[PDB]
Amino acid sequence: PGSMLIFVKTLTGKVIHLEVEPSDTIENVKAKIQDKEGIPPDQQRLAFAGKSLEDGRTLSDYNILKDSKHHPLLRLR
Amino acid sequence: SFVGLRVVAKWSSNGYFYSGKITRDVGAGKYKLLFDDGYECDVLGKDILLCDPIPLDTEVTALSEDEYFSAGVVKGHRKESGELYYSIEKEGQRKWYKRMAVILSLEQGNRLREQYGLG
Repeated sequence: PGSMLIFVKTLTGKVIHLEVEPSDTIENVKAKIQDKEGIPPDQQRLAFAGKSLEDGRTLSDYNILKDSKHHPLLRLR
Repeated sequence: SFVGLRVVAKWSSNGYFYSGKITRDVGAGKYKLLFDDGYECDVLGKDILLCDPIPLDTEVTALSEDEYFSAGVVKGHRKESGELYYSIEKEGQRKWYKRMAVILSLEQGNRLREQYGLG
């Protein structure tokens, strides 16, 4: 696949990394955060560079993913 | 004698290395680490690099203002009343990054293990 590396900063400050595809939905990303960090999706509000990422869009919908050399840091809030 | 030392360490087998401090030798080959990001956990000593600061010309991964991590090279450091900043060059351009904005990929950290690995 064409998977890509992103980072996520939790509320505690802990940074994790995930492999995602440009076609993953925000809900799918929250499900991956859940799988890795146990944070229920009902607790999870994601943003990139201060813009809310909403359920039912993909990462590509937000123009977040670039090339494989630049890894966006999402933040939970 | 490793307790209180600044390190860069990873907490998963394929993960990145993050800055932190050793707070205790806990045995079973592990050390309790308080990461600058706040996470604390017991990490394997093999996954700890005893280098502080990260040396000149090290290839690192740094968080730019645009909220993307990408590779760069350390070109200098400044300690401004407690805080360490790194000067990191990317495609010819130098910017200053806080210590906690500078991390190492698996390969980048692996490059430093023979010189700075704990053990």
